[PDB]
Amino acid sequence: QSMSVKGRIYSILKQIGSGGSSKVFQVLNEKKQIYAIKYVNLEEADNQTLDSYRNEIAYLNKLQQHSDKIIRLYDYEITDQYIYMVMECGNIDLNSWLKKKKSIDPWERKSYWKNMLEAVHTIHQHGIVHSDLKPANFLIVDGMLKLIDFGIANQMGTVNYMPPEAIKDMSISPKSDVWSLGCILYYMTYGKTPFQQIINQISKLHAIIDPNHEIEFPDIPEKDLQDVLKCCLKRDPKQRISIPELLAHPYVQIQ
Ligand SMILES: Cn1cc(-c2c[nH]c(=O)c(N)c2)cn1
Repeated sequence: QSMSVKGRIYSILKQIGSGGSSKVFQVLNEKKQIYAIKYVNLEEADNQTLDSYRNEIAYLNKLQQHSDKIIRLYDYEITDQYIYMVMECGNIDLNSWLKKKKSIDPWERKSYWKNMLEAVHTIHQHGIVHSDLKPANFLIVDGMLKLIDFGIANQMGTVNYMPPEAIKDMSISPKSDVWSLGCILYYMTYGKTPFQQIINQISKLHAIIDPNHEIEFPDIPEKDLQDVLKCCLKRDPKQRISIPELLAHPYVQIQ
């Protein structure tokens, strides 16, 4: 019902999420202000697992100064036992917002799409590739989208956003993140994932790999959006659109 971080006393409002070792809480400070505290319990965590959390914190602290589209981290407490991260509190996650919403206004969709490329572009500049991108790594705060996960540590489980190169890499580049964002935008346009209809997961993996499989892009009034979707969802990483290219596309730029 209460926890301390760097002397500061935060009273727990509710629990948002959990990822086994982790637990996220909606808390309030002394002045009734809202924050979200991530709690990690290192008691049973391994040497490799600890450096993944040590790495994610470092980047999440550095990269905060490089984009308003990356989740704010106000403070943190690290000991051998736990990790207390005091971050900004969002309205709702993108996955929950999309699963709820029936309609998606073109002006909102385009705005969110710009927020994502800005975050994803920031991380790529510091040599980070997320790889596992899903609407859950995004969070609506002050009507603006923000990146919570850098895909470094363990996230607090849909196969609908997997890049083809990843499935074929069983025997990862920035183009892997383009495919995944392409799938989040497609689902923001057509209401469903590109391979969301393929019930069997073994077969769903067969589809993403197979080039003789044609992905559907129904005729939309937003001409540029359909071209964005056709460029992001190119199976060959070499022939796929880049993040600096998407940022200079007519979809993002033309008003
Ligand atoms: C890195 N990380 C940020 C969060 C988080 C921060 N703020 C929130 O509002 C939320 N739902 C989640 C969880 N993990």
